[PDB]
Amino acid sequence: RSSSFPYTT
Amino acid sequence: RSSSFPYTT
Amino acid sequence: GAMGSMERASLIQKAKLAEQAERYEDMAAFMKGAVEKGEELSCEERNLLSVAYKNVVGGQRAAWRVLSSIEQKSNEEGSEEKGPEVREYREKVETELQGVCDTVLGLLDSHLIKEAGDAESRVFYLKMKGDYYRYLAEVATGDDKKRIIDSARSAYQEAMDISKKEMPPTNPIRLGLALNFSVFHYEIANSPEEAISLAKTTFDEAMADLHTLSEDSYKDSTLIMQLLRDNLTLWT
Amino acid sequence: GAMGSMERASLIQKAKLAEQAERYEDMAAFMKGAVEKGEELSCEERNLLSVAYKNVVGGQRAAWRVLSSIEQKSNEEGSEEKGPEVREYREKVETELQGVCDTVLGLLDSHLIKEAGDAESRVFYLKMKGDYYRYLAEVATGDDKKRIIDSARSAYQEAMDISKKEMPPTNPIRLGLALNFSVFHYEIANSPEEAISLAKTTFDEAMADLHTLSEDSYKDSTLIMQLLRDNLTLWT
Ligand SMILES: [Ca+2]
Ligand SMILES: [Ca+2]
Ligand SMILES: [Ca+2]
Ligand SMILES: [Ca+2]
Ligand SMILES: [Ca+2]
Ligand SMILES: [Ca+2]
Ligand SMILES: [Ca+2]
Ligand SMILES: [Ca+2]
Ligand SMILES: [Ca+2]
Ligand SMILES: [Ca+2]
Ligand SMILES: [Cl-]
Ligand SMILES: [Cl-]
Repeated sequence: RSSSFPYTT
Repeated sequence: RSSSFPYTT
Repeated sequence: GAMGSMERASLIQKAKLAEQAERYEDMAAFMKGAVEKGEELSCEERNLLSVAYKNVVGGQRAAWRVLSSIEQKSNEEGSEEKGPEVREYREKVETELQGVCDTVLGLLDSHLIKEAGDAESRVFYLKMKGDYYRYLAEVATGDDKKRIIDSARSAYQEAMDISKKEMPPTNPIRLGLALNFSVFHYEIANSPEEAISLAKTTFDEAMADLHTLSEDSYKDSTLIMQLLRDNLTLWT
Repeated sequence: GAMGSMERASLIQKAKLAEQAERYEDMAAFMKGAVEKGEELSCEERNLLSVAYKNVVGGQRAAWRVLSSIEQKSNEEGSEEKGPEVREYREKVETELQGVCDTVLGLLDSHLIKEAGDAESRVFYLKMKGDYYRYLAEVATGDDKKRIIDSARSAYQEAMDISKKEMPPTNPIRLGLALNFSVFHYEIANSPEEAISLAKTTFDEAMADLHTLSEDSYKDSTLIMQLLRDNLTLWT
């Protein structure tokens, strides 16, 4: 569950 | 915003 | 159509996978394929059909309402003219929505309803017919608006008549039918008093029959009864 | 294609409407049409393109992960054989995902990247190239997996090189690029130490430049910096 950008709701 | 059945998330 | 070469059981299996993946357009296409095999649907299969199309049309209805609101604001006084684009795109979404409703109504007419002899199946399909005519009525503005409304009313009424004769007041299909028919009265037919009366009577007759139910059936029925209560609170 | 008869400005207007309606497939189709008019994209238009396709591919990636998990469980010991359906449907979603990635990469190659001369536009498009190769790498298993990975790496690296030369450390495009390249290292390239090092260095160099920014720019940069921190917390 890594965070990337952009992201969705 | 009346409630009906079935419904979505 | 495109699902003609796939086994019925494989279509049902893939509909369940599509649901888990939240791929509701796929789910609906698989269930349409299953219906077109020509065999009657089991209770579980009927629920898969309903869930699939409810999610598809739900996305379209929500989008339509957003665009309709923008369009209506554009036709106010002092609103700057921004060309045909809002109307065009609202019309695009509307046409797609009408296409989905027509697809569902087509499945019901060819030949789900005529083959449905048990109360549970017949009421389920007539409720669906009412619902999808109701969604058509939400976007209707032309000559045929009155006929669309009457088609929804007629389907709901036939379903109500069977359900009252053949099902207990706590049956979830009966409850969901009455809920949705009450919403029809309030939102489509300009009959808020009828909507409230139906919701009240339905709730009260269900309350009086809860004592007959198992714990699991009690949970199923009270969930829908809460929706009746939620509407009554909003409407009164 | 289908958008060839619609004005560029009308396509952009409808992309914004589609976003408001949460109709991301439509939004992406409108933006593809706008790109195919052949003019360069403004900053706002580049963001519309990115948002549209990120939402489309996001739905596909989430679905693919659900189905892949079910498939992997099916190939465990003691798991009952249930036929080809899970694999088939995973493959269907995978092919659709690959199609979207190929569409985006096609737009970038014909001819967004070659026409992009300003650092902000060039880095934006090279980041996008890295991202969509990364999404292809997530589902790749065959001979070409190593080449797909290297294509993502190469695009990210070119973007990094330009961004370091031409943009401040707090630039949101630079920050989002570094964030996503660090995710590439961790999730695709089996290089968790490189991922952590990049995230740390990026965060620290941004922290030191925040003092130069307005309140609004500060908000934009710190939002992405928090994502770097969130990953560092997960990874260490
Ligand atoms: Ca993520
Ligand atoms: Ca509702
Ligand atoms: Ca067969
Ligand atoms: Ca129309
Ligand atoms: Ca009975
Ligand atoms: Ca009254
Ligand atoms: Ca023109
Ligand atoms: Ca494949
Ligand atoms: Ca600069
Ligand atoms: Ca170490
Ligand atoms: Cl349109
Ligand atoms: Cl399939």
